[PDB]
Amino acid sequence: SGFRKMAFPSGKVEGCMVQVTCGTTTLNGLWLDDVVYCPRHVICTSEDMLNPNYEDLLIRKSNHNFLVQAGNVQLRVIGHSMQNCVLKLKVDTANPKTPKYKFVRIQPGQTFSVLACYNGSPSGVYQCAMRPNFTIKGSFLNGSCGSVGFNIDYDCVSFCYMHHMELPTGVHAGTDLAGNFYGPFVDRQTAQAAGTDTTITVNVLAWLYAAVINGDRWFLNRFTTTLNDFNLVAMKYNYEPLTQDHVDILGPLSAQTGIAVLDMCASLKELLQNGMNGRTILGSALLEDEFTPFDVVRQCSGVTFQ
Amino acid sequence: SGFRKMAFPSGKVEGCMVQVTCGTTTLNGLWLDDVVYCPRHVICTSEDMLNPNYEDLLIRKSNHNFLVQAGNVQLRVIGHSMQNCVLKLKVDTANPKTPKYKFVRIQPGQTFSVLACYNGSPSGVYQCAMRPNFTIKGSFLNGSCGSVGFNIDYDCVSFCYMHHMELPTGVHAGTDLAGNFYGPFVDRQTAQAAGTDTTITVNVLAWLYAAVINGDRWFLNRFTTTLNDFNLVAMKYNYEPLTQDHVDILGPLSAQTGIAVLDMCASLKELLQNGMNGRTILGSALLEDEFTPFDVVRQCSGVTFQ
Ligand SMILES: *[C@H](O)[C@H](C[C@@H]1CCNC1=O)NC(=O)[C@H](CC1CC1)NC(=O)[C@@H](NC(=O)OCc1ccccc1)C(C)C
Ligand SMILES: *[C@H](O)[C@H](C[C@@H]1CCNC1=O)NC(=O)[C@H](CC1CC1)NC(=O)[C@@H](NC(=O)OCc1ccccc1)C(C)C
Repeated sequence: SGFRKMAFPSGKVEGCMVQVTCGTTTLNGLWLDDVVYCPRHVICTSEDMLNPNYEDLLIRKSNHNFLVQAGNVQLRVIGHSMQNCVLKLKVDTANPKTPKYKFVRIQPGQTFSVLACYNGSPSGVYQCAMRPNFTIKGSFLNGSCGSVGFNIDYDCVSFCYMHHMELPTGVHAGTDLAGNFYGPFVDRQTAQAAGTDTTITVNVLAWLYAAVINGDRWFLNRFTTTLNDFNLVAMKYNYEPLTQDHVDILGPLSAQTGIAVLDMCASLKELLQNGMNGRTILGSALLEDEFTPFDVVRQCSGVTFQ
Repeated sequence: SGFRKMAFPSGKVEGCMVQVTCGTTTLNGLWLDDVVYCPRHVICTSEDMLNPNYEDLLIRKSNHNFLVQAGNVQLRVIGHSMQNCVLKLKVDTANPKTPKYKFVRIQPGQTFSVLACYNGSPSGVYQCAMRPNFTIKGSFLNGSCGSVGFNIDYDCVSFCYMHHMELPTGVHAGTDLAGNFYGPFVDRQTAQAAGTDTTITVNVLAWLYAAVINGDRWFLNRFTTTLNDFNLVAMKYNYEPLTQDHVDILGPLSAQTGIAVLDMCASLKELLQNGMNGRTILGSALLEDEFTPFDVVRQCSGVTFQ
């Protein structure tokens, strides 16, 4: 028992991190087969930054303008190309540590692990969610761009995130591995705002089930509700709407605890309306929303990875 | 910016995890050089559990009674011995993935990453602290014993924890890698209690500095205090005493933020005495106590590992 913000083991991803340096700029790259993926703004100088044209900046570049370093080994860049906001540096050496992977694009509400890196070296790993406003609440300093987010499926690393930028509420924006930003953000040093966030309701309910599974029951209740009356409460408290597929996805947790989804909704309603009365759930005095239903089942059933 | 419970990258630890099976019992082992370290209660059967004598149980055993599996490769056990609550299984193959490592015994308040494993396969990674009562608030299921806790320091893995058991408040007890438990606990299926826990004051203060560094300032105040008057407040609220060594350890954070340690204590005072008034700090509605001062500097300065 117990419930922790648990990341995926990071070893298959650590073997893919390299350092990419162009001019006066260093960041991280992801080296899969004979391609290094990294944020295209590596080609940017500090004055290019306010409104760059990357197409013009890239055609100005030669393969030798890119220092790609895999620890204390320099990879020779033998080609390059830009796909949306990511650079793809073809190198003459395929990564012998390449795991089974794919590139996936995740949905808001979905979670992933981030392997925060600087100079191609892993600094730490932590669990994130794609917020409904397509930001993530990460921990990223200068140098961290090109660090990636990922999930694992038995042996397969699903890369879903590459870090690009920090917005002024201290939240973070990035792309999938095809270079397309999550949300309306662009890789420009121009004023941009995240927009109002909402709480991921299906994740809160999943975390309440996690709580019951670990014997934390003080919040439940006799009552039930309908999907419609619950969702009218979600409106008031800036919770995202609960769908039937959300209900359907909570079924397994519902079946293991014997608490109907709509009963858990009734408990969430009373928590929303009255607060927690100085109590905690799973060690938090806030309703936690970056655990998906799968996160809860994985952690409470001990799914492993090879 | 931002602040997350960050674990160390788990790659070098994943390369040492194996499965150990003796009789009807499977748990995890740690394979370093030609030795596999695991909980000695692997030699236990469902009736030995209650009051076991491990030195009779081990002399009963032969090398062939131990199935050590490193993925889909069985290691031959060529010798065995018991060091306190750990078995050392001598095998004929040295782990080629052995990192630079060292066995450390940590102090309460210190943090570490846990790589939770089942059947020798990693399930996830998360950050824990050694509580003042020598338990850890982990996330562990049956099968998880032998999973290890660690820190990384440049290239060197400092192993500090191996998991052994769960106590009935849902908290966990284990040993260092020399087999000595943290705390008064014994590897027997008999009634044991964790004892009253306290809050790690120095870590709360360090986390408050993390908050300031990340622009979260609402809790600060005009006031200061003395180490003695503060400690009378810590007394009431079940906070550990704050030492001058603790103040000295917080100096760098004090230096970077410009907030004297005793000024932060005055803020912590007043948070203790009034609560947070419906506000959050670094995304929590509780005062968080498993970030050490080093954790804060590492995460807020981007220290990496090779
Ligand atoms: C790459 O390592 C770095 C990561 C940042 C630095 C600190 N934490 C991070 O996550 N990324 C950048 O420096 C990017 C480069 C631009 C993406 C091309 N820039 C930023 O993250 C800046 N943010 C920014 O310009 O946001 C838009 C904005 C909003 C309001 C006012 C001005 C600009 C950072 C450095 C502020
Ligand atoms: C090893 O895989 C396993 C890990 C446990 C199982 C579930 N969560 C965990 O962390 N450890 C055990 O099964 C150990 C074996 C004994 C150490 C030899 N036993 C336990 O963890 C049990 N705990 C226990 O007996 O605590 C003492 C106690 C307290 C009160 C009443 C009776 C006993 C678990 C299974 C309850």
